[PDB]
Amino acid sequence: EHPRHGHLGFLPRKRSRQIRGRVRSFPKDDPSQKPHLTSFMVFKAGMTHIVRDVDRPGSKVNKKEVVEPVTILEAPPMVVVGIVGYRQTPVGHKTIGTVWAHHTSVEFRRRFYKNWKQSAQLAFTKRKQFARTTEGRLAEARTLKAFAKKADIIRVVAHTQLRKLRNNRVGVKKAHVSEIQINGGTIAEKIELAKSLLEKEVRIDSIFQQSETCDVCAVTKGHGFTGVVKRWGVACLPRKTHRGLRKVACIGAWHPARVMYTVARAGQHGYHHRTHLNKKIYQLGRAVSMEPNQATTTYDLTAKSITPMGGFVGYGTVRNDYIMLKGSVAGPRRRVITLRRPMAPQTSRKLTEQITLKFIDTSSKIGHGRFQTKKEKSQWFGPLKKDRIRREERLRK
Amino acid sequence: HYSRKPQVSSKSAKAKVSDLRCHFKNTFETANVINGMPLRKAQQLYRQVLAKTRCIPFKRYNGKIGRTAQAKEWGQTKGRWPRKSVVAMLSLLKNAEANAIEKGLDPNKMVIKHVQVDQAARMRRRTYRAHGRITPYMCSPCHVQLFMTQPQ
Amino acid sequence: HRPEIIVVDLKDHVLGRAAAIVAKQLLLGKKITAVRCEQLTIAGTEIRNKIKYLQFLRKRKLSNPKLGPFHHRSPSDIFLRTVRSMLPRYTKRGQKALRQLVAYEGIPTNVVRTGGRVVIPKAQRHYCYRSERPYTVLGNMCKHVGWKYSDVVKKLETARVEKAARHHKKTEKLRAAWKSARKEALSKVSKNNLEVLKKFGY
RNA sequence: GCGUGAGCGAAAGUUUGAAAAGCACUUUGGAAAGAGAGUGACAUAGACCUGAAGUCGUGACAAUAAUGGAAGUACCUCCAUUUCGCCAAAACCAGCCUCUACUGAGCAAGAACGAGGUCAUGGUUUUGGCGGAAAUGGGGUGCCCCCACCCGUCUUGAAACACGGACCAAG
RNA sequence: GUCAAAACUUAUGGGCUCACGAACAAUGGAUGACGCUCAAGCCCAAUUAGUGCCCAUUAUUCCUUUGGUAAGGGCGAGAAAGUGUAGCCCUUCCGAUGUAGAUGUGGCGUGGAGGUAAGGACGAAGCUGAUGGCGUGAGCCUCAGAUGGACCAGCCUCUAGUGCAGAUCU
RNA sequence: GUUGGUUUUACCCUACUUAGCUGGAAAUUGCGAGAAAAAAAAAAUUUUUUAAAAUUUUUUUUUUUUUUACUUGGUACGAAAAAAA
RNA sequence: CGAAUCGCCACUUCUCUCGGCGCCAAGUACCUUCAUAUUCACAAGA
RNA sequence: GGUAUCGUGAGGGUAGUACGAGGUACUCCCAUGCCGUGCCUCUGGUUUCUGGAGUUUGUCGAACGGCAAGUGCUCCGACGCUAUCGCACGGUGGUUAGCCAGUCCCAAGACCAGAUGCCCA
Ligand SMILES: [Mg+2]
Ligand SMILES: [Mg+2]
Ligand SMILES: [Mg+2]
Ligand SMILES: [Mg+2]
Ligand SMILES: [Mg+2]
Ligand SMILES: [Mg+2]
Ligand SMILES: [Mg+2]
Ligand SMILES: [Mg+2]
Ligand SMILES: [Mg+2]
Ligand SMILES: [Mg+2]
Ligand SMILES: [Mg+2]
Ligand SMILES: [Mg+2]
Ligand SMILES: [Mg+2]
Ligand SMILES: [Mg+2]
Repeated sequence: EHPRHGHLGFLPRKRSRQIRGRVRSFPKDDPSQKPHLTSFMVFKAGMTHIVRDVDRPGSKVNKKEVVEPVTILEAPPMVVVGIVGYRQTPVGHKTIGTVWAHHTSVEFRRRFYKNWKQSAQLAFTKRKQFARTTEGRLAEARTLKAFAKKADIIRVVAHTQLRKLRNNRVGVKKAHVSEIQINGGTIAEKIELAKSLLEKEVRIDSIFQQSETCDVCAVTKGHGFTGVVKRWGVACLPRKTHRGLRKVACIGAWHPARVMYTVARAGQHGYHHRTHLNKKIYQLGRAVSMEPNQATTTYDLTAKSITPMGGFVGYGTVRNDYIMLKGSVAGPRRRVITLRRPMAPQTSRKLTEQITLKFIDTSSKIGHGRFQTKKEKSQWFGPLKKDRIRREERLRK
Repeated sequence: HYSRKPQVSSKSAKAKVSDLRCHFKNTFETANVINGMPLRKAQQLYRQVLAKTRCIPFKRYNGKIGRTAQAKEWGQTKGRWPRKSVVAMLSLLKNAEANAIEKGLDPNKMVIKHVQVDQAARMRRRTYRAHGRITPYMCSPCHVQLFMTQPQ
Repeated sequence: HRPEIIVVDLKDHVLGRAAAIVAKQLLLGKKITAVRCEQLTIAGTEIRNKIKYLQFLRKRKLSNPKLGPFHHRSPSDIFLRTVRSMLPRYTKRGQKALRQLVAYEGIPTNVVRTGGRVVIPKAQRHYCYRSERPYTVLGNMCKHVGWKYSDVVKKLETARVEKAARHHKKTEKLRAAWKSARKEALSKVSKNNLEVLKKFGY
């Protein structure tokens, strides 16, 4: 006898019914806090590693640089476009209603369509003309009265700005809409944060901050109808085995006289929703145009960019704000991953640690990439024939 | 003859192909799609299904037939693209627009009103199975018959 | 339009007696609407009854709990299950009667201010329990068994009560009028009637 | 036809029609064929009398483990009968049924008066309702409530995790 | 108490009981289920209360059938001296389950024959049938075929290669 | 005691495992009607404000088009004009 | 579209341990319509 | 009534575990093992990019360029996939370790009068 192969609380292992990785539960509201947003949609870019000086009493690495992998997650600001209130009921939370923003970016209204550009594009057209009228202004006014009254939960309906993402590979132009809960103070305080913020952008740096952790939720990378050996980790059978090796030899017994829900079976692996915890935020990163010397740490002064030399493979440059957080993040490159405020206690000696990066890595992913910089590669090879066949042309002109 | 007499002999064209040597089950599927359709949209469905642009919704004679996305049109997941059966159907619909034309009727107002692929007497052939056995192979040719009134 | 519903108030009724009487009336076609199922009582200490329920919850299909017996934790869902166990739940006669019952935790605003609330004297707690024996109020045990809304309902029950009580003295001037108006109605022209009212006690 | 062989050894009714009069000609099709037309009393008599079951296609229709039993009811009935009698209700008579004595307040105790019920009891009509339809009956389909373990089998014992059992026809 | 007919949870009965309680260790789960606790448990007694009810293929009674080698009467359409039929008629009484098996049957039905009687191209047999009708039943009969195309039912007697869901039957 | 000595079939049903589709609240019907809804409106239970004047006309407000603050290409408020209430 | 249903209400419609009214004149005065709808028959009316 | 979007969350699943060292004999630390959920920056493995090179025999008259050897063979080899062979992560509350709730996973046949967008011939 050995332990069971696989966690039964991650089950059924079925395809997620979404891809945007929506938060399942927001961290519990704390009135003592000032109001804030609790999550932020971001696009996985790729990974690198960083050097860091761990300064953790105990261990053999205190005061010693350690190479942590990091995931880079491009994070163009989300736009709030509507508030949502929930009222508690004996049967469970009910939306009171939502107040949509007076205006909606097309990328958002793209979301209500399968073919926006061959549509009449009438989405939020009556709201636009009605929220304008005093009749619809008083109606919007009444919804907020209902929030301030009957609500227990205020939530912004934010979305991603894919227009601003300018990624060439994330093909979506429908915005990634999602309610983002406002934990904070009294419901009027949450309404007020909610409505002042009701058509504004929301950068991650406001929601998060460095060294703080974030729970991540994104659908994990899809593997199709995976077999039982890859899906559950069961031992494959000895070579001599007949019908085939890669099987659970015994999927049941005489009784109960049927396969139980607990025996492992071939089927969908990957592309499951996951909430992974306590991912330290090694740096929030401002957009490359605004703060070009990303990845230029105090100890590595060369002006530099968070994106590797070949760009991120399959993704390309991170043109925007980026969250850089320790370790792996579930989901393939360029998937949209919601990442919430931590729901764990976060009073751990580790979790509270400030993270001063000593060296973001920027070598090519693609090959081994022994250069941190496109300038430095040229500084190795120096001029070569592509230039001499270039330099000569310039002289002739 | 025809299972159902046309409502108005002068206004309808009949067509038929006995002992059609296409599978009954595929032709059963292929002709039933057409049963209410206007002849031009039925000429069309076949020209399109002959291009793998649309599918014939297999319905009764599904079996462990494969899922397609072109079957959404028909309300179900299974669908299929007979070619031998789609061509015989066009070739029987040519037969009726010809029959419809001679009656002075206009083929492009004409509507399919009755399609009925009966299964025909079957042709024997032989397997040669494992340990010295000889099980049957049998084609299942269909009798397809139809008529198409034009509205008055 | 509303149908001839009768909204039984289930506070401080024995669970299974009220469930038995209600389950019978549903068969006789009554369209009952149980309320305050949170307030149903059960004989014994809560520990007796938590253990009875946790022995219930302990029962699931190993092959696939997903399709197993379902262990609803709402006092109302617990009362519906209790009341479907008392009626022909597989024949349509009983599957029908069970849908004619609407349990609620507390008394919901649609069901309040709709009409008087009935009671089942045969299922009264004082009628049944020996008064000094311990008893389990139902919504209290089931709070410990997983019902998450035990405090949501109490906040609601507090509100309908404080609200119903505010309206009870909003109308005190009104009820006081008819009391005064009706007492002086006897003094009115109803003379011979005043003697036909004395007989019969009016 | 089979087997080296000795030997084994079928199936098949040309029973279209009186006659071939066996579908000329037109029309589409590469054709097979189809649509008309024609023959014949009939071609759903077309190389074929009849034309079952089972199976399938189709149209229309009722619908929502199976089957099954009982009883109703909904709808339908190319069915039957009856009426121009059928459904009811009340009454009457009969039947039938139900609902003192002793003791020292009790019984181990006996009838009476009165009233009720009833035709799925018998005889006496009465009175109304219905009358191309009505009406009763049957049939069909569905539902409702209820009842209901697959049959044959050997066996002490079969629903058996015992055997035989896909369908139908002829035998 | 509900499921479940009946105490719409009867008693104007007694005790007892707090945790279980209600004739013949391992798939989760069984007083039958729920649930019951001044019981919806147990012992006892009861029947509206010091002034019962529910359910049988049982009983009784009524109707009908069948059997009796049971008891009698009788001999507008009928009244037959009769084992048995569409029973000669009426009356009363008792019986009715049933495997193996036995027996009865003016019992059913099939191919053929001796008879009789009749039918059929104005449509025989066969086949089809929300065609009804009759019979306890095997079945018969009628209707309708927008089925068929030429044979044939009745009745008494004779006959048999005579009745099929089951043989791993052909 | 020793040695040598064919390990057949799922393509059915269910279980299960993923994967789809579609119905459905008299769980497909009835029209058989039950909401964890509200019981002139909104803002600070009561008070004040939101078409008017004789169906049409006029006035006001809001939105769209043209000529600073938001991550920085594209949307907002600026203005002015037109249309709708 | 013919339907089955047959008390209502801001006097119950709070809580915690004879609700009012309605039932044939808006009222206790019977002014006052009712037939043949011909003695039951879904109330032919809500 | 369509279509679409955001959610609700009854119900069901459910998981973290162990060891050691430190520190002072609880707290508090710090590593690891197992388990689990991922991920692929790095490192390893994997090459049908038959990428680039080398190379053998046959062959294209030859060089070049190939080609055949069922990927000829050897070297290096990105993308990708993947390894406790790399790496990240593994949270609470309430009741009597259990247990329940939560977090976590599926979640309206739990038929959501939840919200919302658009059109409602
Ligand atoms: Mg082997
Ligand atoms: Mg790489
Ligand atoms: Mg297949
Ligand atoms: Mg397939
Ligand atoms: Mg051979
Ligand atoms: Mg023939
Ligand atoms: Mg034996
Ligand atoms: Mg009962
Ligand atoms: Mg007998
Ligand atoms: Mg013979
Ligand atoms: Mg039939
Ligand atoms: Mg014989
Ligand atoms: Mg419906
Ligand atoms: Mg009526």
